[PDB]
This record gives sequence, structure tokens and C-alpha cells, in this order.
Amino acid sequence: GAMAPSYRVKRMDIAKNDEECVVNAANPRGLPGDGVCKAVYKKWPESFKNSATPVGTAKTVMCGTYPVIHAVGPNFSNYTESEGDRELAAAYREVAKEVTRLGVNSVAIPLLSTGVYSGGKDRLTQSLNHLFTAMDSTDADVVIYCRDKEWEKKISEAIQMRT
Ligand SMILES: Cc1nc(N)ccc1Br
Ligand SMILES: [Cl-]
Ligand SMILES: [Cl-]
Ligand SMILES: [Cl-]
Repeated sequence: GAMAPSYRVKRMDIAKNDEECVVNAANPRGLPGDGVCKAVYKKWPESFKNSATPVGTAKTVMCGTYPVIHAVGPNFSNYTESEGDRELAAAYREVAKEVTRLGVNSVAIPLLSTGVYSGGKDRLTQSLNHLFTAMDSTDADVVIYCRDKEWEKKISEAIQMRT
């Protein structure tokens, strides 16, 4: 792991990340999809070979030697809040498991279920807190990727708060 494991946030395309592996905000079917999943498909197409996996699970596929962790958050359009929250928490726990297994010293990670899977609600706080819950026991440097200027500020504040 990292000498002094940290959390950082950057506002840029997760496809340009400077970490040793990437988490895809995947769909259950391994399809190219939209947003983060679309940028990941353009950058690491070979990682979509057998990436299909259930909601609340993560599955890694190697693009050369660069690991892509396909993590499937719930679509809050189809889930109840209660059940959605359970599955979102589970996606992140499976990401922490995979980051450990792979022995990386850094990971680029997006906020699962905050885009087209959000059911039209702001889930920054909800998703970030499940991220921290899962990843706080890992020693990898975590870099969170986002695209909104206000979200960058709010994620930045939440990281500094607990430091
Ligand atoms: C970090 C990121 N990258 C993309 N390419 C699309 C959406 C988001 Br959020
Ligand atoms: Cl960019
Ligand atoms: Cl999403
Ligand atoms: Cl964003």
C-alpha cells in the first residue's frame, strides 16, 4: 500500500487517471453504456470481455496489465430507497475487496449511482459515505473523479472535515 494512504478528488475524465487501476460505474450486462462507462469503454475496450456481473457486485478484467474493476451500483429508478442503499453499500465493499486482492497502491474511483442511476436525486453525500465506509480499511491512495465544479468543492470539504 501507499506510505501515507490518502483521499483526493479531481474534476476531469476518469479515463485520463494517474492511478494503478480504475473503477468503472458499470451496468450489469457489460454494455458500453454512457458517462463514466462510455469513457472506460473508449479507453479500455478489452476490459469488457465477460465484465457482466450483478447489481451490488464488482468484477475485475485486465486491459493488458491495467486492472478495470466493473462495479455495478443500483439504478434508484428500479430500486426502493431502502434496497437501493443496501446494494450501493455492497458495490463499494466489493470494490475494497478487489483493490486489496490486486495489491495496487492507488485507485481512481467515481461516485456510483449519482448520474443516470440516481433516479433524479442528489446522492453525493450518500454515495461518498458508502465509498468511505468500504475504503477506510484499505491502504491504497484513493482518487475520486467528478465533473461538476460544486460537487468537487463538496467532496473536497467532506475529505478535509475528517482530517
Ligand atoms: C469522471 C467522469 N469521467 C467521464 N468521462 C464521465 C463522467 C465522469 Br463523472
Ligand atoms: Cl478532462
Ligand atoms: Cl450513475
Ligand atoms: Cl460530477
